Amino acid sequence: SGFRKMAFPSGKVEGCMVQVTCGTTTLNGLWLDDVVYCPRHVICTSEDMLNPNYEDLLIRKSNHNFLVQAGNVQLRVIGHSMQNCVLKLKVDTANPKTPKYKFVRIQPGQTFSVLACYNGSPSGVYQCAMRPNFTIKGSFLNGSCGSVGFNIDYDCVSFCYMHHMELPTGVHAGTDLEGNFYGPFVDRQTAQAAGTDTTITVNVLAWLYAAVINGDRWFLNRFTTTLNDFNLVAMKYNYEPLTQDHVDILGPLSAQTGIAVLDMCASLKELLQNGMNGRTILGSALLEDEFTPFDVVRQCSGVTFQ
Amino acid sequence: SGFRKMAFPSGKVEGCMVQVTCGTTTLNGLWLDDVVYCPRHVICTSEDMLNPNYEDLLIRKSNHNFLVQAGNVQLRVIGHSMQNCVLKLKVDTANPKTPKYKFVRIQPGQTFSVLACYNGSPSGVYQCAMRPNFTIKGSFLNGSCGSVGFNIDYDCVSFCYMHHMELPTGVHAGTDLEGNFYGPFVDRQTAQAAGTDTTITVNVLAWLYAAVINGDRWFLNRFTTTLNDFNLVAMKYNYEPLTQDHVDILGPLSAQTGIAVLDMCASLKELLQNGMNGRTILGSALLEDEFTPFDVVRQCSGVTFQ
Ligand SMILES: *[C@@](O)(c1nc2ccccc2s1)[C@H](C[C@@H]1CCCNC1=O)NC(=O)[C@@H]1Cc2ccccc2CN1C(=O)[C@@H](NC(=O)C(F)(F)F)C(C)(C)C
Ligand SMILES: *[C@@](O)(c1nc2ccccc2s1)[C@H](C[C@@H]1CCCNC1=O)NC(=O)[C@@H]1Cc2ccccc2CN1C(=O)[C@@H](NC(=O)C(F)(F)F)C(C)(C)C
Ligand code: NA
Ligand code: NA
Repeated sequence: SGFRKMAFPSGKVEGCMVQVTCGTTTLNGLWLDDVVYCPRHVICTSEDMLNPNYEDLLIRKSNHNFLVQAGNVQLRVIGHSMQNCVLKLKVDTANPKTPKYKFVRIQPGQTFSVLACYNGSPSGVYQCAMRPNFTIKGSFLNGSCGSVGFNIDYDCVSFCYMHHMELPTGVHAGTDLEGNFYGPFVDRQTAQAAGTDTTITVNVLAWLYAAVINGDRWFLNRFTTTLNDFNLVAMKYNYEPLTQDHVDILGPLSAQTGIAVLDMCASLKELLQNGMNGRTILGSALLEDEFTPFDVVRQCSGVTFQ
Repeated sequence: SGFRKMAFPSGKVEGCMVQVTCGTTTLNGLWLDDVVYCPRHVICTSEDMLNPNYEDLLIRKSNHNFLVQAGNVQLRVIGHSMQNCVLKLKVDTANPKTPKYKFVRIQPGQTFSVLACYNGSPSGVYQCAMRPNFTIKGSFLNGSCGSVGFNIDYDCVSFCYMHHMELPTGVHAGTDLEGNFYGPFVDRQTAQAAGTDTTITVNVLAWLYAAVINGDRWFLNRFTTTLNDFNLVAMKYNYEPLTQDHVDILGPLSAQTGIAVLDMCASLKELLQNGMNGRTILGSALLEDEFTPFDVVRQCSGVTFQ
């Protein structure tokens, strides 16, 4: 029993973190085989953040201008190139701790773990969702750039996020590991703002199923609803539409609890219209939307990773 | 900016997890140097859980009756002994991944990370507090016994918890790594219940400081209070007394924000008496008490570990 915001074990990623220094800027890089990946604005200086000419800044750098340290060992840079908003620094040593890995571009609504790092050293790990507005609600300080997000499946680390920017509402923006930003954001000091966010309905339903699995059932009512009638209510409360694909993805949780998805939707409708009236669900007084159906299954069935 | 329930990087502990099988029971063990630590009820059978005679059960086991596997490699057991509620299995191979480590008995109110494991394989990591009633609000399924809790300081892993039991309210009980239970609990199938819990006041204050650091300030009022008058209110709402030691431990956060502890206490008093009136603090509609002052400092200052 119990339900926690649980992150993936971080050890496979810890062995890949390095620090990259160029001039006065230091941030984190990801060392896989003989390549270090890091945000390209490691080459920027303070006066020139409004609209950096990255190609012009980089042509004045040579391999020796990049100082890469894995723990206390310097890694010699023997080549460099820019791909979208990342630098690829080729180094003279392949990381002996390189896990089996993939680069993935995740979809809004999916979750991942973040290994927050400073000066190439891990600080902590936590779980995040890719929000519908392509931001993440992270915990990042100065120096955290280049920290990565990831999922683990069996033995394979799927890297999905590299940290670049903090936006005005205290939320965060970054790229996939090919250096393409999630969302409309850019690596310049400009006016950029998160679009209006929405609530991830399929995840709220997954979490209500987690609550039932854990014995927290007070919110189940005797009614049902159609998908269309449910979505008219979801729309009013700034929830995203629920699709038939979402209903089918919730099938395993529906089968485990014996509660049809549309019956759970009827219970969620009443929570949206009436509130919780001072009660909690899984210890929260709000509806939680950063657990996917797969997250709930993993945590309520004990999925491990080699 | 941002504030998340952040766990320690788990890699140093991952390398220590093994599975222990005795008869039909399988659980997790902790492999440090040439010793594997695990809960002693790995030697129990289903019919004999009401009141096991552990000494009598163990005298009928030999080294070969314990099957210890580190990944896919069997570790030969060459000695065994019982210490309180744990078994120490001496093995023929010292763990080459043994970190610098300590065993610590933590105090109520302090936090730690849990590496939840099944069949010796890590599943996820999350942060827990030792509750005043000596339970933890974990997320544990069948097979999780022997999973450990820990803190990391610089390079040293301080192990503080090994998982044994689930109590009726869906909360958890376990031991330090010397096998002494936290709280009055025992490893038998009996009537045991968590005592009434209380809220960890110094942690709530730490979290209110985290909120201010992050720009969430609406709850700050213009008043102050004495320590005694504050504690009369805390008592009514089932908060633990705030001590002068607690006030001093909050000193760094008070200095960083410029808000005297007793002034923050005045703001907390008003939140207890009036509620939040529909507002959130750091994204929560409840007051959070599982961040210590040190946790807040770590997360809002970027402490890393080698
Ligand atoms: C990350 O650690 C980096 N810092 C630097 C410093 C100098 C050069 C390159 C880099 S990367 C840091 C992480 C931030 C820091 C604030 C606290 N929380 C975080 O997540 N990124 C950072 O400061 C980026 C880097 C960058 C790159 C190119 C142009 C401008 C900037 C500034 N920047 C921002 O995040 C800024 N936000 C925006 O401009 C906005 F997204 F449009 F809002 C800001 C510094 C937070 C205002
Ligand atoms: C842990 O994984 C173990 N399972 C077994 C099974 C056979 C032998 C030894 C062990 S250790 C398991 C973790 C639990 C399981 C339920 C779901 N969540 C968890 O955290 N521990 C476990 O089942 C313990 C082990 C034990 C040891 C000696 C006597 C009796 C038991 C049963 N037990 C309990 O946790 C039980 N709780 C209590 O008896 C109570 F604490 F008094 F409430 C119960 C099985 C949850 C009812
Ligand atoms: Na219903
Ligand atoms: Na005040």
